[PDB]
Amino acid sequence: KVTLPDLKWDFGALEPYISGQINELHYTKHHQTFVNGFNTAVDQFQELSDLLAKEPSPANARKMIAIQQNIKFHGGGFTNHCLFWENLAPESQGGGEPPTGALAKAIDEQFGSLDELIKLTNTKLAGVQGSGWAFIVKNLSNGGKLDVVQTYNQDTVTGPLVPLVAIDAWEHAYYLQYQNKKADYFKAIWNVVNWKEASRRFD
Amino acid sequence: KVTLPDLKWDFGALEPYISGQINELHYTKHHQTFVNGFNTAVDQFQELSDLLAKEPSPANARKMIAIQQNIKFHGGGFTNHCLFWENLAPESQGGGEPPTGALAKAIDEQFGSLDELIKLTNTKLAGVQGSGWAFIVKNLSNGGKLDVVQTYNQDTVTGPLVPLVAIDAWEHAYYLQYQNKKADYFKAIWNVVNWKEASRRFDAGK
Amino acid sequence: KVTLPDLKWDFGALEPYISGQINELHYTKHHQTFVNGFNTAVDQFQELSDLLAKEPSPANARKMIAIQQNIKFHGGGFTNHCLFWENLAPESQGGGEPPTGALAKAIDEQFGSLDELIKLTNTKLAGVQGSGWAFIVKNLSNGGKLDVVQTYNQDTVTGPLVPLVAIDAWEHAYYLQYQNKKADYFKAIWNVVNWKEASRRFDAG
Amino acid sequence: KVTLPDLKWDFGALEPYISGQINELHYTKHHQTFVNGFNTAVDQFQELSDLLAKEPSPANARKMIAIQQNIKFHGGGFTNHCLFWENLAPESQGGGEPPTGALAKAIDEQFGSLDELIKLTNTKLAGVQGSGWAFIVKNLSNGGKLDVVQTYNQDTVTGPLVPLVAIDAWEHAYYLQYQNKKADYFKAIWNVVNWKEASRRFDAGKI
Ligand SMILES: [Mn+2]
Ligand SMILES: [Mn+2]
Ligand SMILES: [Mn+2]
Ligand SMILES: [Mn+2]
Repeated sequence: KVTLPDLKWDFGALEPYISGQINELHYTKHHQTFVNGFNTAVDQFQELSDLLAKEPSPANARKMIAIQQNIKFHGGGFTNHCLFWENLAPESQGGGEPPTGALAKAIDEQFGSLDELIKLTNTKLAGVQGSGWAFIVKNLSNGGKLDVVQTYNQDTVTGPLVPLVAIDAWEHAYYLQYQNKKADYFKAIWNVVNWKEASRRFD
Repeated sequence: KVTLPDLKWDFGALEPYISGQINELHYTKHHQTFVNGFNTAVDQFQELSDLLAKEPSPANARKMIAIQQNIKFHGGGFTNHCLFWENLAPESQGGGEPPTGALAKAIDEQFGSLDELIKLTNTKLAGVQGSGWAFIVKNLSNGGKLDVVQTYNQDTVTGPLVPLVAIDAWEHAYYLQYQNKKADYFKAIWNVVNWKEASRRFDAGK
Repeated sequence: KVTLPDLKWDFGALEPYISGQINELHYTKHHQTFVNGFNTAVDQFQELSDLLAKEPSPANARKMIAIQQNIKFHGGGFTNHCLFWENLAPESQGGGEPPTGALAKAIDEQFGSLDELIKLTNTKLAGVQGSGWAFIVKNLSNGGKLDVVQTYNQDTVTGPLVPLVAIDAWEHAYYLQYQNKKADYFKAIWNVVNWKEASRRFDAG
Repeated sequence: KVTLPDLKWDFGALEPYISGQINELHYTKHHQTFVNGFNTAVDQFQELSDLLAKEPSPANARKMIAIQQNIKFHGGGFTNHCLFWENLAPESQGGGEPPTGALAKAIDEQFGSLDELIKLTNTKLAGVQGSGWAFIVKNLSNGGKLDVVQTYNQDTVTGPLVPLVAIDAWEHAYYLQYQNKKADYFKAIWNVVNWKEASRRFDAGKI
């Protein structure tokens, strides 16, 4: 049974970049809905699993196939929002302060500067043509190299792709404050990105 | 724990339309690989389910998201092939004979002939731009109306769409015999399609 | 060069079901963005097509492939929003009024009633796990039968699937008013659905 | 108008790793079908582009949307197979020989050896659940780093992802010889992979 994570900060602590009103809806409604949905999907799985254990028919297997989609969507929503709240911080807690050490060295070697990496990430975020996410990741299969990937809907990065920074590009992440001006939101969010958490995930 | 279904015919019973060589590989290698993969994926999800119970973190949830792709692909392969073997028959068991009853009535009402429906399905099969399936389905949500749908890979039709005829368009279903001439296989398979089974599925709504 | 269509009503004409603030953004910002994007994508096709004619290399073919996504997305945005505005109307213009004729008869035959069809469509809209659309369509390949289909992003219905009603399930279509309660928006929109335009599409299809 | 490229080797030159029967069908039937399809899709799109120029309706835009799927699939099939033939060579033409220069340096930096890069690529290939490809790529957006990506069907790597080695995982690429034993084919193909072409692509930063 999963639960909404505690937040490290108050709803309004990321203003003016992300409003408190968005945070409260995003956290208490959207995220909570993925929590509930994920729990329901795993219960339904459990039941189907027992059922198939005693009656391993094609019909029952098809029934499981049906639930897989909800496990993926709600699991993805749950995990992605947990990641998101953890890589956000108010400036008083280090939000927007550039990373140090190994991550900073890697960013410098690959992208030239933090500014370049961020510019690339915002171009990726703008390029999500639908609902989705952008992730700065460490690829453990190619020598631990940084990349920026896009996912759609609540798809997430798994296995050898370690998420370092997750940025939400669903319209509900910004619409009440920015409406259609999503570029302004993509630009503004970096002032409250927690690069300390990014460095921790990198380690 | 699922297993390969019993076949209603021997591997060579669909000759010359589908070779015995193909049927033997298709059943004993491909379908068996789906059976194994589905069993493994389901077991792994049980394991991760307990792990998530003990420690309901985003990391463990992430792992479950990883396993669902395998449950979907292998589950889909298992179930789709089961449907497939059940809607094929040799001519001695009614393969290639036209459907009966309400299904035939539906086909006449919607397509005007069985030939129109088969032509539509073959066009759908040719249109699968990859590995996939075509299904003739009964749509339970729109008053039980017949339609033809494509899926890719091992995706299947679920919910309100009841598969009546599954046709496999993965290359392994025909390559040894027809090679690149997939149109010839799509054309030839209708001689061994079991419309008796299709009628049954139509009438049952499952 | 495609352009925004003229709306048959002012932005605030669908209240209280759809805010005028929403319609104004949805039309002037979002849809316009699809118009501009589609024009850009078609011109880029022209350019790459000449490029490919002069040098039909794998590299240039690879560029062609690259533009296809924008063609699909912006083309879809343009088309879908045109359909959308055309099947909405204020109640004063017959919004929410039930369909007549052949469409009405087919609906009764297939779904039992207009209410059952609307419920099915709302279930499909709720089922869009992401941004997307639902369409009520006439299927020309199976004898002209009605169906409800979902699409994601700006994917649309083509070929034998004639769109009769399109409903937008992207958050920008409802968020400023309904926020997370998308089900309330899905339920409310039918009060301004133009079923006469649906009937005309059905007969012409 | 695209055309079937010239091969740099005879159909039976990659035996016993890939049969002559396979290469002949793969080239003269499958790839040719992509050539024909891509030319036809491009023609049809030009036609609809003209019609749209005179009649900019949502209906015509819907027809355009329908065509672009064919442009994607056939364009992909065409490009992916051109890549494929160019990164294959018989052993006497240097197939199976390790890459040199900048590519070799990058490979040893990120993977330690060609060994592990090939192992990674084989796991990716086995992981294609349907028809598709694996590509060893140079990512131009992250400082030029190597990676291995999967695509399904005739999807291809575009933009910052530059294909260095393309391996075909469609069943027609191996079934006549290996049937269901796809891992045997993925293992065997490396004996006739042309790393000199891969190095040329890495150095050039494009195909
Ligand atoms: Mn969100
Ligand atoms: Mn099969
Ligand atoms: Mn919209
Ligand atoms: Mn191929």
